[PDB]
Amino acid sequence: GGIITQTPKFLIGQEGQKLTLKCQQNFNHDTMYWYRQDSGKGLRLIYYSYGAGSTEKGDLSEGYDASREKKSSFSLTVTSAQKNEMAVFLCASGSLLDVREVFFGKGTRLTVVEDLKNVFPPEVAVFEPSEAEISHTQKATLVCLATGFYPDHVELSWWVNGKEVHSGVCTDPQPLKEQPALNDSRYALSSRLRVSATFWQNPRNHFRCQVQFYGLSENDEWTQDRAKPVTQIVSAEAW
Amino acid sequence: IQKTPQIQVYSRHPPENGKPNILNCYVTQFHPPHIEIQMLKNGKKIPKVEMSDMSFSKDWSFYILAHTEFTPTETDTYACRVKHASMAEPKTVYWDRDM
Amino acid sequence: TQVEQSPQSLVVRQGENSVLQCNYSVTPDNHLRWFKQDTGKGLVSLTVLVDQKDKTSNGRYSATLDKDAKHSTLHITATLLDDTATYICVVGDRGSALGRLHFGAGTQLIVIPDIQNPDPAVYQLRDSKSSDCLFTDFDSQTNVSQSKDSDVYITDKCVLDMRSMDFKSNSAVAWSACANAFNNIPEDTFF
Amino acid sequence: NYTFRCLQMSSFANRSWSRTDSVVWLGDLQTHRWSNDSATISFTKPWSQGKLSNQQWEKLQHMFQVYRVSFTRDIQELVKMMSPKEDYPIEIQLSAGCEMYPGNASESFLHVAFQGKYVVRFWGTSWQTVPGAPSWLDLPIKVLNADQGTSATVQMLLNDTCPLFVRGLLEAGKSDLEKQEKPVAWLSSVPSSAHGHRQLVCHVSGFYPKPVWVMWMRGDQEQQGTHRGDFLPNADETWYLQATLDVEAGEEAGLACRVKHSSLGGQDIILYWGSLHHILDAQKMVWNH
Ligand SMILES: *[C@@H]1O[C@H](CO)[C@@H](O[C@@H]2O[C@H](CO)[C@@H](O)[C@H](O)[C@H]2NC(C)=O)[C@H](O)[C@H]1NC(C)=O
Ligand SMILES: *[C@@H]1O[C@H](CO)[C@@H](O)[C@H](O)[C@H]1NC(C)=O
Ligand SMILES: *[C@@H]1O[C@H](CO)[C@@H](O)[C@H](O)[C@H]1NC(C)=O
Repeated sequence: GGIITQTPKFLIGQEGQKLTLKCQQNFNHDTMYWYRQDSGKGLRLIYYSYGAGSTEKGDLSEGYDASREKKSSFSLTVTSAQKNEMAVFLCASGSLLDVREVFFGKGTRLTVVEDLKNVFPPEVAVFEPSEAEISHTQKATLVCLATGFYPDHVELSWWVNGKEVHSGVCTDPQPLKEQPALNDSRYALSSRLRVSATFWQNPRNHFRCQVQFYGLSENDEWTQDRAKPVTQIVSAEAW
Repeated sequence: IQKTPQIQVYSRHPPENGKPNILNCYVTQFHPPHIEIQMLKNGKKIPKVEMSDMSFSKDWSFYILAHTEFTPTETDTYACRVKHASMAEPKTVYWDRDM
Repeated sequence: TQVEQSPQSLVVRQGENSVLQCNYSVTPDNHLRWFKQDTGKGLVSLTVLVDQKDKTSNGRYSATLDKDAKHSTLHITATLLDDTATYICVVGDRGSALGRLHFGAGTQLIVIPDIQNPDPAVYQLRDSKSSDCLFTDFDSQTNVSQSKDSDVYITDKCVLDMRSMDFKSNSAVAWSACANAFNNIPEDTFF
Repeated sequence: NYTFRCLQMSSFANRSWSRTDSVVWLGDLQTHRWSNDSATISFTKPWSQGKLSNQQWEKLQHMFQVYRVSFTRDIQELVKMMSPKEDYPIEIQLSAGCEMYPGNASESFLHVAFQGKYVVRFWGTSWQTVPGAPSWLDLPIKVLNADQGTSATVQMLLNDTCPLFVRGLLEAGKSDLEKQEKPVAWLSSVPSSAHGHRQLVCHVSGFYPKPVWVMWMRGDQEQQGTHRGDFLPNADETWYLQATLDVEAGEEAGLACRVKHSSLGGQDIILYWGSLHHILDAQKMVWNH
């Protein structure tokens, strides 16, 4: 009767930086876990615990330490972030009296960037449906374009009339590298919202493409000339 | 050590000097189960002591039988030396055929 | 590892049924379970199998377990687009919390939409707002290829679902010459 | 009549090191031996498989093999769980088996001891702590009782398998179980702690089965000061016992060590203290002390 939450969703690290991530759980579960999900491998246990003060090594412990301050909370620390690193970290909790009851959190995406300076927010622009489609199909697609962001730590959503919509929408599963040459190259992502032409023709309906970007925290101060690529929302509002 | 070993040394058959026999060393009542046992002819280790498998009894105390073929004589001494954690110094019990 | 899932990737038409395999060698084999993982998200429990010969079901998910063959099969009936997320098979070696879970590497399921009325057409934007293109309505057979040239970026095909309407359609976007993009198509195309 | 025992000794020294050794007994005859380094359960009698088929045995053996490595890990995890409540080193003893009665009446048991004290039994359908057991134990017990698989396996071994296997052992090993080996007796003595006194030792050895009667006599009368030592084993599966009386020096003449055993028919061994044979055997025993 609750949730298990991993903070943060996305993590920007540098080579050799200490790594910290939390996991909180309100199921009253004594057991808690830290797995690593590598592409094509499946979960490997890093650390686990039976309670506070208990941290037990799993098969993937080397390179990490973990601490359990209390029953509800379990932290994992990445001691030294690898130079090319890209990893997913999954937390799980379990009942001591029922092995089957095991719950997972939504995971944590880690991207190690070689230089801080590289980090950029996306530029968001909305495109109106081409008139040829309207007469042809009686349907109208808006196209949204997020461009020039690094790392691929984004959440794109569509908004009509002050509310989010999951119907008529498609977002690319895979972002595009703007310069496929150089690792850490900035990203581009496209999404589409398709509604009835009769719905679009009306200029009382407001259309908004919103992109949540996860960047630099206020925690780490930045010393470069232009605007700090912080965690921010950037949207294009087209009527 | 969990407890202290009791040691009893005795022969399989009646002792006849210069005649082949079997000498037993029965170690009981010791905890924990780790124990070092050796049988000695004139203070020196017998070459081939055979050990029964470690077992225990209803009261949970461990026991084990060491045994070897030996020939009794007038002057050859026989002993069973036990090394256990419940004892700072090893314990040596001499075979005495009369008791 | 000790848990093999097969195949690595599966393609099914929307509406059809899909089958996923899991083979294992772990011992003892107290229970086997199935997880759904959406892209950029956690593991969701589908069904848990415990008996020597067992059958379980949860909505459109059902599974069977053979203890004897150390084999398990997941079935999805009337596959939807939502079924896209990867599918993980897990075995637990104890009936107590002293146990350990052994994870399979998983199977990616790709659900192709059934395009009933294809109307291939390219549209031009415009390019809102204040600064100044979509290829859509193609069928399943058509697969988009990315530009060799650095200059133009082309996104892979994706499916939107107009639920209120009984409709679905594919679409790809390009930008940097609308009439010529992404050659590698069908001639039936608009303009 | 007969009790079947499976005895397990498990030792855990630290996180890395551990060994498990087991021995099986039928009455006081050893039927099996399972050493940590041995992958398989070793027969110690020709009839050790009882009446089970080759593959019936394997089903029994394979289940045990999986149990051995799973118990080892489960204990280690339990120590991890009891972070300061308990710690290595760890000594665990299991006694599991059957007591057979006439008519197929049979009683099963599985007892567990921790650091030498009896603490846990399997009872009915689950694990139980016994009176005087330490209180921290119950949580582990709860954790373990959530495993109905283990519970179902143990119930099968206790309720059905063990009474079945031992019925087969009692048949296939009847001759060994019912054998009669005769006691051999010999006399000796040492000085007593008390001045003017001797302790007379009657040694009785090589008898089977266990029950025996060993007493010092002056004619018909039985010397009440007779002390009977413990039953001590021989390596050839026979028993040894000694009875020691205390006498005033000079009172030895007239006395005899008397032995009753089932292997002797109705012919008790009466050993007279100063006999022709005692005189002769004593001469072959002389030593330098
Ligand atoms: C094995 O025998 C035991 C007892 O002989 C049965 O377990 C239970 O016994 C308790 C007493 O401890 C009773 O209260 C229960 O009613 C019994 N359980 C059940 C489910 O009826 C056990 O059932 C037997 N198991 C098998 C597999 O034969
Ligand atoms: C642990 O177990 C035994 C103690 O008897 C010892 O021989 C072994 O070397 C120990 N190892 C460590 C790492 O403590
Ligand atoms: C006992 O056996 C196990 C499995 O074969 C082994 O890993 C362990 O080291 C052994 N312990 C010893 C030899 O002390």
